[PDB]
Order: sequence, then structure tokens, then C-alpha cells
Amino acid sequence: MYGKLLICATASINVININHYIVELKQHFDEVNILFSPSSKNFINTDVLKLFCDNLYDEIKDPLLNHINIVENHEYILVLPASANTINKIANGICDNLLTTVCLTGYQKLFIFPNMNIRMWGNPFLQKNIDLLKNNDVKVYSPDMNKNNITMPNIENVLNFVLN
Amino acid sequence: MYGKLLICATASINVININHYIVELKQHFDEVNILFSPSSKNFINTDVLKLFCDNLYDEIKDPLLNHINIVENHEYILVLPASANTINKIANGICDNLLTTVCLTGYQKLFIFPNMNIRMWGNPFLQKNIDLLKNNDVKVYSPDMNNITMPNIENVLNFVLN
Amino acid sequence: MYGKLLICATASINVININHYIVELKQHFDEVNILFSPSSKNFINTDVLKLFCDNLYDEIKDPLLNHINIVENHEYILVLPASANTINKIANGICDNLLTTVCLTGYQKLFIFPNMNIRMWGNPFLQKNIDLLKNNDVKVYSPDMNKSFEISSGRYKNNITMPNIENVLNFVLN
Amino acid sequence: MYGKLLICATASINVININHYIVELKQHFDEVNILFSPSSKNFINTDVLKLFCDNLYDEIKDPLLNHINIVENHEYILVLPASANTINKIANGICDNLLTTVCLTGYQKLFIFPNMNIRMWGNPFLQKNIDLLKNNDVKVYSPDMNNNITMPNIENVLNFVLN
Amino acid sequence: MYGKLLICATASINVININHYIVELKQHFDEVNILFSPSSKNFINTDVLKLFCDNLYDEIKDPLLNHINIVENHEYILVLPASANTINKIANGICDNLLTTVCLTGYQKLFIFPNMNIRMWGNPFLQKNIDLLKNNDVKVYSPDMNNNITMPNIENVLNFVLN
Amino acid sequence: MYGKLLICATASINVININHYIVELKQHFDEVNILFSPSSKNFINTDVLKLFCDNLYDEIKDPLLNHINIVENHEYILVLPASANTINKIANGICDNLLTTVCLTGYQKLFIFPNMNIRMWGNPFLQKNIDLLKNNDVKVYSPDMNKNNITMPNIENVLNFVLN
Amino acid sequence: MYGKLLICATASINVININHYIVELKQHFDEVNILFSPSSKNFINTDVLKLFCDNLYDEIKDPLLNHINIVENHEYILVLPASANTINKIANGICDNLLTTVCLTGYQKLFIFPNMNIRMWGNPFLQKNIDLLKNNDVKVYSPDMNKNNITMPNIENVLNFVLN
Amino acid sequence: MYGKLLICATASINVININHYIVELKQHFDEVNILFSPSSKNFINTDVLKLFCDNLYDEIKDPLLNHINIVENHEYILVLPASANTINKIANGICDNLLTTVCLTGYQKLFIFPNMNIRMWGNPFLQKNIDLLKNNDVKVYSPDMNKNNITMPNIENVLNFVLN
Amino acid sequence: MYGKLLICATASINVININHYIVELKQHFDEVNILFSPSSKNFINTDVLKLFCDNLYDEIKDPLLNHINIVENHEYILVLPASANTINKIANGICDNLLTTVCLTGYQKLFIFPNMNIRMWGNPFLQKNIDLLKNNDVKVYSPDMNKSFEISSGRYKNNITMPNIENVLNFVLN
Amino acid sequence: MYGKLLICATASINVININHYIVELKQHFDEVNILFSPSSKNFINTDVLKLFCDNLYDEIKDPLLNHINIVENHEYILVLPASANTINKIANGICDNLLTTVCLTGYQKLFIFPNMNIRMWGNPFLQKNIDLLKNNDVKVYSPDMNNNITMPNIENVLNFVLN
Amino acid sequence: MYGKLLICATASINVININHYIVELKQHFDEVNILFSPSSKNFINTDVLKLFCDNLYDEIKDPLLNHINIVENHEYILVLPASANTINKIANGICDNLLTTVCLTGYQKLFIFPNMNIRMWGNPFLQKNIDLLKNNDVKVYSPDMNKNNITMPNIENVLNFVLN
Amino acid sequence: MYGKLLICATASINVININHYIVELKQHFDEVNILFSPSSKNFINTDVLKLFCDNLYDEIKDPLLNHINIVENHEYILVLPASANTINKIANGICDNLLTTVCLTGYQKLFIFPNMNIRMWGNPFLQKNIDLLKNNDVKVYSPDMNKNNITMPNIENVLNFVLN
Ligand SMILES: Cc1cc2nc3c(=O)[nH]c(=O)nc-3n(C[C@H](O)[C@H](O)[C@H](O)COP(=O)(O)O)c2cc1C
Ligand SMILES: Cc1cc2nc3c(=O)[nH]c(=O)nc-3n(C[C@H](O)[C@H](O)[C@H](O)COP(=O)(O)O)c2cc1C
Repeated sequence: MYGKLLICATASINVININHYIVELKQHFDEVNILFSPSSKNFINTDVLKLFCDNLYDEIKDPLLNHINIVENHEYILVLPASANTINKIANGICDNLLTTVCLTGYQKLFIFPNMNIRMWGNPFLQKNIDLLKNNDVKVYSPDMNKNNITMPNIENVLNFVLN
Repeated sequence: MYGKLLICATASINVININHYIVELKQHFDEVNILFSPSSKNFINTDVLKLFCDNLYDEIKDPLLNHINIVENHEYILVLPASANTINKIANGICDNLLTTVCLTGYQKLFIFPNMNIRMWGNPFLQKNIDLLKNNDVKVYSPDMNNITMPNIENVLNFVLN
Repeated sequence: MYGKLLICATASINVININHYIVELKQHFDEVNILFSPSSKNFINTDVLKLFCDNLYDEIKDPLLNHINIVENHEYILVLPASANTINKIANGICDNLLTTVCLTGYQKLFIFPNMNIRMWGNPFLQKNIDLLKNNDVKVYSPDMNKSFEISSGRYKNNITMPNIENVLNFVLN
Repeated sequence: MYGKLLICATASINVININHYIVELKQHFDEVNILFSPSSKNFINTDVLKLFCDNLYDEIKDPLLNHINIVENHEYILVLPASANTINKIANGICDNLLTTVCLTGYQKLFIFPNMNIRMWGNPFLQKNIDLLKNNDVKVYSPDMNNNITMPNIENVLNFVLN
Repeated sequence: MYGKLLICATASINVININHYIVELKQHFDEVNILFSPSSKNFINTDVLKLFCDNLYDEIKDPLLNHINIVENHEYILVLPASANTINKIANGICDNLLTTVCLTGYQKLFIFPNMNIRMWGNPFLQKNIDLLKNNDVKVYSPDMNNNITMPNIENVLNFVLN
Repeated sequence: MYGKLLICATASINVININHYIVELKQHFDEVNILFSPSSKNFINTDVLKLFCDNLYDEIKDPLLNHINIVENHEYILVLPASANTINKIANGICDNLLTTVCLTGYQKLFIFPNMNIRMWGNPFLQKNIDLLKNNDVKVYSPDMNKNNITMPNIENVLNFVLN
Repeated sequence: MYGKLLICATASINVININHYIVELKQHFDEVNILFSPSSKNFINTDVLKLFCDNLYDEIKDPLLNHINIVENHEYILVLPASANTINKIANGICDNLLTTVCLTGYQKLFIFPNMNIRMWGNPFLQKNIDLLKNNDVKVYSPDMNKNNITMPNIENVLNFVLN
Repeated sequence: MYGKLLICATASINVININHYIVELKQHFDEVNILFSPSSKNFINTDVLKLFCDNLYDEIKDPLLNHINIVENHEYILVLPASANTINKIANGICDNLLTTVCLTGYQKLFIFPNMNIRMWGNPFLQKNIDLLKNNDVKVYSPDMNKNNITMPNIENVLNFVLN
Repeated sequence: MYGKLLICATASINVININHYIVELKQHFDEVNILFSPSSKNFINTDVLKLFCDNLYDEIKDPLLNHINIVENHEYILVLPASANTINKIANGICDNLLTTVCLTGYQKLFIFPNMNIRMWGNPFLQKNIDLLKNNDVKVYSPDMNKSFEISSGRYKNNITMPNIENVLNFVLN
Repeated sequence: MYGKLLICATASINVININHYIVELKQHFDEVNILFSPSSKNFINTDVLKLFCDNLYDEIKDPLLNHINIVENHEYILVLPASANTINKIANGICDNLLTTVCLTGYQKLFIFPNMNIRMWGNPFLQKNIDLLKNNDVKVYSPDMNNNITMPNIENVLNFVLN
Repeated sequence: MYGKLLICATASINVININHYIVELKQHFDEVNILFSPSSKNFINTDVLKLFCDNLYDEIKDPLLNHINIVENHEYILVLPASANTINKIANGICDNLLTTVCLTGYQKLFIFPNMNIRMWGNPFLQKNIDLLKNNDVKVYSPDMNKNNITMPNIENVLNFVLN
Repeated sequence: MYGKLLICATASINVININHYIVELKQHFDEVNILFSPSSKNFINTDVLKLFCDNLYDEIKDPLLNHINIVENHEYILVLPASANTINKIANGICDNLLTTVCLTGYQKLFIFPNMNIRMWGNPFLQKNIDLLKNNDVKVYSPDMNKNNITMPNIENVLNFVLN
């Protein structure tokens, strides 16, 4: 196994299927923990993930969580699914919630998997920020567009983009 | 009439007069719907707008509103009044609330009407973002004037159509 | 004394020691008032500062506070401690809370004192924003640094430390 | 300027435009303060009026407000917009909220500007009360019409109050 | 069928049996909708009436309900049971809640069915108001008795409204 | 002693002294019970009166209190102190709270002691109503005046206005 | 009169008319008290029954009510209206609320008046339980098939089933 | 398409994957609506299902939902996943919540898909109830045992069983 | 010591004395943990048991407690005191709360100690269920009974009583 | 059988066994009533005791209970178990809850049964206060030990209170 | 006239009449301010006092009040009515609420008017504490007695005791 | 290092600087844990101390905390800052909260560091209690004095006083 991995889930419709990635990834990484964005809590009951993840970081239960330790405790940090909003915040250094604060601190171990409707993907400001992220050592995976649509990355494809 | 128009209202002091624009615009567009920023709810009772608008999009009443459909359902999207904050968020692609998420998705049908005190208008970062928006096909209206005042119906009508 | 000074405190761990700066600064400025970021309220009981400051601006107690008047009422506006988050928001003109709205309006009287862990300080996007702020007349102090032991790595690392009273007055008045 | 003026706003749909009257009236009266009926708070955020008015009397924030002092502090008291409900309460001396208690105490400085749908205006009991008010020195403006009644033109309220 | 009918129920002990009238009246009128007074909600669970009525107007669920439309949407408006309090409010044009505001607006289509203890019925002020209502085209049914007053027969309720 | 007496207190600044009338009245009547208007609560803590009166009738504690029984239970019903608002309500038959409903039903046993600022007392509408009350046999006491302002009645004067 | 009678009302639509039975039964039994199932409180304001009943047993107001005393205090215990749910719980000895605990304890004085839509009445499991109840000395009344259709036990009917 | 289908989901760990069945079933039935057990709400945010289902029946939002109409409005009623608890309640006619009340009323259109740990599956009382259900026309899918424990019925399995 | 033992306490009046059994049983079993029925919380403050028990399973504090693990973690599961309601639920496989779900899963390690007024004990449906439980390998102890005087009257009546600690030890270890 | 007895229970761990004393003492005193310290509610559900006691005084249910009458209805007032804290409060006349107010008032018929860990018992101030209590007519019982410290045997408490 | 005076009112039943002192005292002292003990709130609505006093100090409204400044702002601190509990707290230095913290700080300007039932007045501990207080420059009034029970001090007497 | 040390912090204005003492003391004692008085929670967010202390004893989070174990687990117990109120409570054996109960139990390991305004320090009752504490083996550090006001303990002096 490759070491501790942290999943930073955002308010993308596909966050409802995040449990599938967890059990799958639990086979390749020592640990697979998770952290959600405030808005993603409107899509699922995050406490359920405690049944699949090694650890769940909840900023509501604990408002004084140490983001620095969280970053040092992991070798890989994935933002999956990654919303246009969080992508753009990270690109501009905006860290107004735990997830986003963790992503600023650990930009060097960051892997972003964009997920959104195709029309949002065409936004000029989003794209400009994606270029900015790439030109600064932040790994941004290119969305799997199959309809013109846009699907969620294959569990194999995520492994390649991170380890390879 | 020209088709469905959506008003994205932000926390500007003039949002308290947004009802006047609605009834006026209802005469030129098939429909005139409205969507507010969370903060603008501290200035007015948004439910009242249900009495003038065809539809009110409330993200609190319905947290799973489809922003894509909202955008496809309109030919024009105005951010009136437009706060410095929202202008700057849109310019940077930040969409942390429904209104702002709708503006990212529909940048091609977007018309911005800035409203703020003159001193805020002079902010370097705001201005840099306004240039960015204009150089990217987002229509941004030049604030009237001593202080900035709301746009005249005559003007919004021209700007949104020309 | 030099005139009214406003402190804009953000959610930095050192906001718990902000009271020390207040009493100290009260000796050089006619008034020293304070305004906190929503998140900083998770670190301290902000009402206590009413005992040291001349005025406390609370956007929860009063959601319709006039930020323009707040800015005109002060000659100096310090963001101390200044979080990476607020620095980056100011740099991009994002003003989604009172503190941050006050900073947009008063960019000409703004003095920023960064405070964060050294690793956050190395963020490319933060640094790019800091340059942007400086190249636009916003005074951004260079975070003081000192040798400190880090139990994590079991090694001495250079850590970012909080401004010195002399160093804050000097940076502000000079 | 003519002296302190108090606006007593009621739950009429037009209370959403009361801010326009304030800024306008601020030019003719030393002060223009406001007081709302409990129900009118379902139409607007009354705190916003603090930005236009000199003073806002809020009975929820302060349940022990002195209505007598409020009345002595003003030379003119306008109920604008005036709902059928408040008009009828005043006519019968019913004062179950601050606004309505202020109107009982200051009947001598009272100016009423009715606003309601035309059908409500035709109510026999309302009309009987309006006559009662007029025959007792309470100034009641005649709803501008054109059939439907509309809000008081600002030069008209000014004329009705001063002249 | 004769058209849409609205029942305005008030805080009378017999409001607990209002469901019986609904199902019965549903056979003679296109629609039979209902609106309650705030106080009547202390006697029954008003949501249950949604199971018998075509529509339930709830001012708490929707504070901005259009009373004018409610009145235009009905040919008959019954206040059943009608409390002394509401009768007296209507007589004086007091409309401080939706039900009572609907009754002011639709005085021309109003039918009142008083229900209260016999001693309350003897109140001078109530009686004076009842006369006032009758002398102004408001139909006020004469309570059935036997000495104590009882509720309206379903046969008798129909006569009063339909002719 | 005389029969049971009920005090109906309204939102008059003097409802804060109401406890004084109770102990004194308590020496002449079998029972002296009390009932308040909802607005009275903003002046005093009505529960303390439980310590002086034989019975406190609270509509919030018990929303379905039987108002006919309360009237049948007393020989004298005193609305003391009486606000302009309750006086005008009773006069028009408005009975929208328990106190005002008890007064509609017991008009034949009702005694009113007005208390309010001298300026409120000059209102034409209230006066028309006071006349209406008296002309319908509801005893309304003539407010005491002392140089000109109205003052509360002495226990001796209420005793006299109620028994004789 | 025949002695104290307790009505155990359940979440049947007809519980909204339970007040009619009370006043009627008050003429044949020394006392007629009532106890509701938690769910029936979604159909009516149970406090109103205090105006017709001698006593109302409320397990929310008093969580430590003595069910044994309640049973000893009555000669007859009627479950009216009786829901399919409560019938089936009683048949299986399930007593997870006060009403149902009272019915287990007083099976010997129990009279059940079923009320439900005709389709629910045809349930195999319900019927099997009804047989079980009858073969164990629990009186179960046979509903009114009139409009198939279901109806409530006429006062005479309930009266005659209980005194018989 | 075969007509309206209702899914009654219970507090089984697999209820977190119920969304997958919905989208799949939406292709064979005119409508696919859903109703949850109170306890299942501790596993997921049920409001999200509004995005996949035609209708969501929520007894908290509406305590007076007509279970009879719900049953008449559907040709098929599946309890998927079906907990040991709900299976046993249905078998005994216990209907103390909306889902369970709907299952009593519509026993003739009921299809049960058991899901639980293998050890719970071996319970004597559960098994006795399963036999009872089967011998009374209630279709109870017979779960598959693999590796050793019960596995959740495949979408193909539910389709074949429901449409057989 | 014989291994981990779990006590499933129900809403019986005697649950107020459950602490006595705990300390006593702690001497014969490696661990003695406890789990309460929702209704039993109206009789006592369950948190107090944390002072005598090794572990307290609280489904309110943690709605996603693993009942399977709870069962595997114990060699003996006692329902003490056992109410008529829970006995009848277990007999019918009804598991609508944690305690009752634990009892379904661990029917093979289950020991029931009935406690209720004598009149409830005579219920036909309860008795039929007790037979069902016994004929299915669930150990159900025969309630103790002595002749106690009452004040509810002047008569002496037969009454069921709580099991002596020697009684539950013998019923559980044979 | 002797007069009415009142138990004043405090936040001692042993308050969880107070129900046992109740039924035992019930057979000797006309009435055995109870009152608890606020902190006591963290150990037991104080309402269950209504099932064993004649009366239960609860200051939250009724914040205006007459402690004078409470002391008069009883001939014996026991503070059992007696915590160090209440023992010290009583000794210094501190009465900030219903229980200690009752104790300040009924000091002449008060009997204290200390129950605490052996280490708290050796505290200088606690002992000093116990001396002051004994030197002022308050019966303070001598805790049973075995070196631990246990609760009052039923016979023991009767001896101390009656004899 | 005389300087600022402060009334520290405690939970004595006579606190319901403290309003009568205020008006009278306001004629001899520049300002007459007040602050109550938490328990006092159970007897009266302290908000009304704002209608009579110059300033009311509320520790619930503002938990960070400056007691030093308060003691510093007044020339006379009266605890009226003074309860047993407070008298003893002050004697032992206990200062667990605002009132009591103000009394410890301004013991040099303290005037105490005991009010309680005659039986409590006889408490040994209370009386010894009063001896202790009087020996430390704290003035404690000896309660008037009539009828036998203690009664509240009249103005002439609080005026005398305080101004001598 | 000298062993486990417990800090008992009270509602003194300087409790806002207690974090400084913690980090400093963490270098001389194996562990440095903390316990706050209910009132001190109005000055700071006590949860933050979890970031500097080894353990935080919170009586609200856990109402049944074992004070005896807390005392046995520490070699030194400091009340820093020590309010006049707590000092006086300890002196009289009053233990109405966890902190104060811990101080009664561990009087032999107790070290008190007074902090209050100079005027409060002059209170006769406080001083009498301080003498009482000293004459009973409770170490009471003499407040550092520097204009004339009292100031907080130099970490060097707290060490001397506690270690000698
Ligand atoms: C959306 C809406 C608009 C209304 N407009 C009017 C109006 O113009 N005039 C009026 O007299 N009443 C109007 N009503 C009815 C009043 O709000 C209602 O009678 C109320 O009880 C009056 O209370 P007030 O006298 O305290 O303001 C309206 C109600 C609603 C919900
Ligand atoms: C802002 C403020 C600061 C205070 N400072 C002190 C202080 O330095 N010393 C002190 O003994 N009391 C001080 N007090 C008073 C105490 O907080 C008060 O006596 C309290 O009841 C003590 O409670 P404790 O012993 O549980 O901490 C202060 C009060 C406030 C509101």
C-alpha cells in the first residue's frame, strides 16, 4: 500500500457516490480518510462515511481541527469530486472552510478531479484558474467527457493520475 | 416582449427598491423572475417579491435547485443591484451560493449593474476584475452619478438590449 | 497621539493574544477600535475586548453597520493577525463579511500583518496575491521569523512569529 | 422646516415603498421618525428604515416604550399607509399595539392616509368609522383614485398636513 | 351545485364538529374551502380539514395570502361557527387576522351563524352590533334554541344561504 | 364577608402594585382571584400573584379555561386597573383574550376603574365608549385626579363603589 | 350507572369524533376517562377532551403514570376507535406506549371496536390476530359494513356490546 | 413500461445505495416513487432522492398522508432493502409508521427483498415470520448466501422477481 | 472470570436498582457492559451507570452503533429487568431499537429475567410468547415470587420479585 | 407512627439508593416527603421518587414554593445523603437553592447524615463547620466506617432521629 | 442633594414593591440605580424598573459588567430587600453573582436591610454573620417588627439609617 | 520534570492569558491539565485550551467526572488565576462546582494565586479567609504588587512557590 490518502469531497451531485471510491481505494492506501465541504452536507449524511473511512474530519463537531497536522498525516490529498467553486477558491488561495484551508496548506500533495455540468466547464474564469493551478504544480485531471457530456473519473484512472 | 429575464439581486442598499424594477420590466419581458444573495435577505423580506415576480428562486426553501435549468430558462440574466463582492466573485469564478453559481453558468447572458458607494468603486482590485469581466464578454454597466445612484429604467432597457 | 486606529482581527491562533496589542496601542492612538471576522469568534469571546477597546464593531449585533463611516472614522486600519484566507480575499476584492468589506473600502489606509504556519506561507497563490497587494499601495509587513523547535519533525524550523509593538508602530507610522 | 413628524405605517402593500416618503419628507420636517404595526413587519425589514429615518420606535426591542413622550415629541403624526383595520381600531379607541396606542393618545395631531383595494373601501362599517373620525377632528385624507385608489402624491400629503 | 363556498371558522367549542358540515356541504356547492381564526387552532388540528375540504387557507403557512382573490373566488362566505368576538369585530370593521380581513372585504356575500353560551348572547354590545350588521345587508342567522343555543341544522343552513 | 371576587388586570403601569389591593380586598371577600391581559406580562411576573390570590387564571398555562364557570364563580368582577384599550374593547364587545371574554359574559357583574395618563383620558372615542358602558349598566368608576393627573383608587373607594 | 369506563383512542380518522361518544357514554357510566395513542395526537388536540371527560391520562405530561392503577380504576376498557396497528400489537402482547401497556394489563376488561378502510380489514395477519384475541377472551366487535365500506360503532352498538 | 412502482426503504446499511436502483428501475416502470422508514433517515439524506424519484412520501413533512391512496396509486410495492425488523412487523400486522402502514394495506402488491447480516438471517422468529408471509401470498425473495453471508439482490434479480 | 457480559435493561420499575447487579456481576465476569431501552431513560439517568460499567452503549449518542460487533463482543446477554413489552417483541422478532436489535442478533446467548406486576404476568399473549421463546433455545427464567403486604389495600398478595444475584449466576452459568 | 418526615437529598453518589430508605421510613412516619439539590438531578431522575414518596417538592416545576410552610409541615428534616458542600453551606447560612433555604429555616428539627469519600471527610474547613453545626443544635451524625465510610443503616437513622 | 445611590435587590418577596422606594429615594439622591440577584427575576419583571431608576445593571444582558466602576460610581450601596442567603454570602466573602461581587468590593459603603420570615431571622449562623458584618464597618439595619414578624423599612428609616 | 500539574482557572480577567502559563509550565511538569469555573467560560472559549493542555476537564460535557481520581492524578493543583470568590468558597469548604469540589478534596496539594483589583483585595472577609487558609496548610502566594495595583505571577515565581 502507498500510504495515507485524504479525500476532500465537495458539493457535486456525485458526492452521493463517494462511498464507492472509499472502499475501492482502501485496498491501495494504508488509510483513506475524508473531509467534506459545508455544502456537500446537503447531499448526503456524512456520518455514514465513518463506516467506510478510517477517519472523518468534521469541522462542526470540532471547530479547532489542526489543518497542518491533517496535511502532514497524508501523502496524497484528492479533491473528489471537485466543484467549480472549490477549484476557483483554491486557485485564488481562498480558504474559508476546513477543506479549502487544507488544500491551501497541502498544494504540493494535491490532486483535483473536476466534476460539473459541461456548460460550467466552459467558463472562462474557471479555465483560467485551472491553467493557473497546473502551471503551479497542482495536479488537475482532465474531465472524462462522454455523452457532449462529462462523467466521473474511473477508479483506475484516478490511480494512474495519482501514482503515475 | 423579449423573453424570460432573471434578476440576481445582491446585498446593496438599493435592493430595497428592487420591486420597482420588477413591475416595470414585466412590461417588456415574457417573465421576470428573481434570485437573491443570502446577505440581501437582511435588507428586505424576499417573499414579498412573489407578489410582483413570476417566480422566486429560494435556495433555503429548496437547497437542490437546478442552476443549469435556471440558466437555460432565461435569455437575459441581470445582477441588479450588483455589489462589489459579487462582481469580484464572478470575476474569479467563485460560486459559493446559488446566485453566484447561476452567474458562472450563464456568463454569456450576464448583464451587471454595479451599485456601491463611490469610495468602494475606486478599489484597484474591483476595477481590475471589472476589466477582466469586460474583456471576457460579460456586459458591465458604468455607474451613474455626489455618489453612485441606481440605473434608470430607460438605461437598463437600452443596455440589456443593445 | 496619531488618531483613530482600527484593528481587523482574523481567525489566526494568535487572535487569542490580541488584547495585548490593544492596551499597548491605546497609548499611541487617540482611539483603538476592533472588528473581528466571523471565524475568529471560535477562538475567543470577542465581547471581552469591549473592556480594552474604545469600540467593538459587531455585525451580528448590528447587521446594518455602515462600513463607509467605519473607514472614514479611522486614519489607520490594521489587519492583525492577518490570515492567509483574508489576505487572499482582499487581494481579489472579495468582501463577504464586514471586516473584509471594510478592507476593500479602505485599501488606502490598510496595513497587513500576516500570521500563519510557515508551510501556508509558501503557497504560490498566496504569494502571488501578496505581490498584487504590494504593487497596489497596500502595506504588507514581512512576517517576522524565529528559530523554534518543531516536535513534528523533531527539528528546529524557522517559524513565523507575531509582530513586535515597536515593529507595528514603526511599520504603520513610517 | 416645520418640526418633528412621526409616520405610523401599517400592513398595507404600499408599506414596501415607505422609504421614498421618508427621504422626501426629511426635507420639510426637522425630523421624520417611524413606527410600524406588528403585521407590517411581514412585508419589509423594518430595521432598514433606520438608514433613512432619524428614529425607529420598535416595541419588540423595547416593550416599555413611553407612548406619551412619543406623542409630545412630535407636531405631526401620519398613519401612512393607513389600513382599513387600523382606521377602524382608531375610530373605536382600540389600542392593542404601540402604533395604535400612539394614535389614541395623539388624536389631535393625527393625519390618516387610507390605502386599500377599492372593494374594501366600500365597506359600510369602515365608512361609518371614517365619518366618526372626521366629525371628531381627526384628519382623514380622501384616497386618490383613477377604478382603484392609489398612494398619496408627496406634494398632496404635504399640502393636506401643513395647509 | 351552486358554486364555491368558503367557511370561516372561529374559536367556538363547536368548531370541533366543523368537519361534519364540510362533507355535507360538499354535495351542494362546487367547492367548499375553509379558513380558521388563530384561536380556533387551540381546539382542533386544522390540517385534518385538508382531508375534507377542497382548499385550506392557512395564514401561518402563507402570511401573504391574497384576501381579495379569496373573496372573488367564492359566491358564499359563511362564518360558522361564529363567535361573539368575531361578530363584534366584523360589526366594527376590525380586521386583524386573515379570516376577519376576508369578512370585511366580502360583507356582501357574508352569512353569519352565531354560536355561544346563552349568557354571552344576552350581551348589550353584541346585540347592538348584530342589529348593525343586519341593517347593513349582512345576513345573520338567528341561533336555534331550546334554555340554550345549539348549532345550525344542515337543512336550515342551506335555506338561509340559498334563499 | 362577601362572595367571591375576581380581579381582571390590564397593561397599566399600575398593574405592578396590584398585589396591594389583593391582600386588603382579601379581608372583605371569600375569595379574591385574578386574571391578566396578555400584555400585563410585560410589566410583572404574574406567577407571584399565586402567593396572594386564592386562584390565578392563566390562559397560556391552560388555553381552554371555561369562561362561563369563571363568571358563575364570582359575584363581583373588577377590571382593575383598566386600560383605555380594554375599556374600548369591552364597550364594542371585542373579546379576543380570556380577560376580555370574561368581561363580555359578566357585564352584569362588571366594575371598571380606569387608569391611564390624563391625555389618553381626553380621547373622544374612549369617552363615547365609557358613556355606552354606563348607559348599559356597567359600573365605571370616575378616575381620581390630583394636582392635573389621574391616580389609582384607594381600597376604601373601591370597596365603596363595589359593595354599595 | 355501571361504573368507571376508560376509552383508549388510537390514530383512526374517526378519533376526531371521539368527543361525541364521551358525552353520550357519560350518561351510563359513573365516569368516562380517556387515554390516547401517541399518533392520534396528530389528528386532534387531545387537551380539548378534558372538557368532556372526567380524566385524561397523558403520558407526555406524566411519563410515570401507573398503568396498573389505571386498570384497577376501571370496570370497562374500550379501544375506540381501534386501529389495525394497535389491534395487532395487543394480539402479540406488544406494549410500547401507555395505551397499549394498559391494554395488556387489562385484557380481561377489554372491548375492541375496529375501524379502518375495508382493504386493511382484509389483511391475513390482522384477521389471524383478531381470531387469536377472540379465542382468548378479548371482546372484539364486528364492524359496520355500510356505505364495501366501513363505519363507526353507533352509540347504541358500543353501548350494547359493552354492557352485554 | 409496467406501471407505477413504490420502493419502501428501511434502515439497512444498503439503503445508502438505493439511488442506484431508482435510476435503473425508472426505465421499466412509468413511475418509481419512494417512502422511507424513520430509522433509515439516520443513514442518508432522504431529500436527495427527490432528484431521482418521481415522488417522495415524507410523513414528517406531511403527517396526514393518505396511505390508502398511496397503495391504490401503485401496481408494485417493494420493500428494498428490507430489514429484519420491518419484515417481522409486516408479518405480525404491526403498522406503527407510514411505510409499515402502507405495507399492511398493500400486502397483495408486496415484494420483499431481505438484507441483513447472515447471523440475523438465522433467527428462528424471523424465519417463522418469513414462512408466514410466504404462505399468505406475500412475495419474499430468497436472498443468496455467498462469501459466508447474505448478499443484496441484484437489479436484474429484483426485475425478474417483480416482473415474474 | 467467565468473559464479557452485556445487560440489556428495559423500562421496568426495578431498573432503578440495576447498579447493584452491575457491581456484583463485575466480580464474576471479565467485563459487564450495559444497554438501555429508550423508555428506561425515564426512570434513571443512564450516564451514571458509566461509573459502574465497563462500557455503556448509547444509541442516542451514537445512532450508528454496530449491533453485530456488540453481540460478538459478549459471551452472555441478559435482559434484566425484562419487561413484558420487550419479551413480546423479542418473541416476535421485532427489533425497533438497539437493545431489541441486539437481542434478535444474539438469541443464542440470551438470558431473560422477567419483571412485572403479577397481573401482567397472567397475560395469555405474553405467556404464549414465553413458551415460544423457550421452545427456541432462549433461556427464560421463572420469576421469583413472595407474599408481600400492600398498602393499596389491607390484604397480602402474591407478587413477583427481582432475582437474587446468586439466582442469575446459576441460571446463566448452567 | 410518628409525624411527617422530610428528606433533603444532595448530590452524593448514594442518592441513587435513596428510594430504598424511603419505603423503609414510610412504615414509621405519617408521611415521608422528599426535596433534592439541583446537582442531584445528574445522578437520578428525581421524578421517579414521586412513586415512593408522599410528596416531592421541585423548585424548577414551582420556583415559588413556600419554604416556611415546608418546614412547618414536618417534624423531622433529614439531609440524607449529606454532601460536604451542602454541609458547609448550611453551616455558613448559605441558602441559594430550595433545599438549603429549607435547612436554614428548619435548623431546630434538622438531622445531617454525611456521605463522602474518606479523603473529603478530613478537610479542615468541613470538620471545623461540623463543630459549629453541633455547637448550635444541628444534629450531625457520625459516619459509619470500615478505612472507608458507608451509608446509614435503617435502624441507625431511626435511633439518631427518634432517640 | 446627596450623591448616587445603588440598590442591590435580592429574592425576598418584598422585592415586588421595590419600585416604591426608587421614586421616593430619587428625591434625595442624585441618581438611584439598581441591579438584582438572579433569583430576583422569579419575582418580578426587572425591566419595568428602568421606568423609575436612572440605570439598571443587568448581568444577563451584559455578562461583562465592570463592578469596580459600579462601586466607584456610587456613594451608597443598599441591599434592599436583603435576604438571608445574601447577607451570609457577603459575611463569608462569597461573590458568585454580580450583586454579591459588588457588595464585596464596596463593603465600605454598604447598608443592609434584612427581610425574611421571623423564623429564618432566628438562625444562629445568620445572626453570627450579622455580628461579623457589623464589626467590619458594614451597616446592617435591625428589622422593624409589628403585629410577630419583620416588616419592610419605611423611607424615613432607610433615609435615617443611611444618612446618619 | 516534576509530575502532573492541574490548573484550576477562575473568572478573573487574566484567565484570557492562561494559555501562556500552560505552554510555559509544559516544560517543567510531565503533564499540565486544566479545569475551569463555570463563570470563566464567559471570558474565553475553553475548548481552545485543548490545543495546549494534555487534558481539559469539562463538567458540562461530562457531569459525572470523578473528582477523587482527578486529585489523585496530580501532584500539584494550582488555582490560577484565583478569584476572591473561589478563595472564599475554598476557605469555607463550599464546593458547588467541579473546580471547587476538586480544591476541597485536594487541599493538601493546593497552591493559590490571587488575582483581583486592589480594592477587592482589601476586603476584611477575604483577608480573614486567606489567613484561615494559610493557617491550615494551603499555600497562598502573596499577590505581586506593582503600580498601586496587583499583577499576575511571573512564571518564574509560580515555579519557585510551587517547587520549594
Ligand atoms: C399581501 C397583502 C397586502 C395587503 N394590502 C392591504 C392594503 O393595501 N390595505 C389594507 O387595508 N389591508 C391590506 N391587507 C390586509 C392587512 O394586512 C390586514 O388587514 C392586517 O391585519 C392589518 O393590520 P395592521 O392594521 O396592524 O397593519 C393586505 C394583506 C396582505 C397579506
Ligand atoms: C470583566 C470582569 C472581570 C473580572 N475580574 C475579576 C478579577 O480579576 N478577580 C476576581 O476575583 N473577580 C473578578 N471578577 C468578578 C468574578 O468574575 C465573579 O466574582 C465571579 O462570580 C467569580 O466566579 P468563579 O469563582 O466561579 O470564577 C470579574 C468580572 C468581570 C465581569
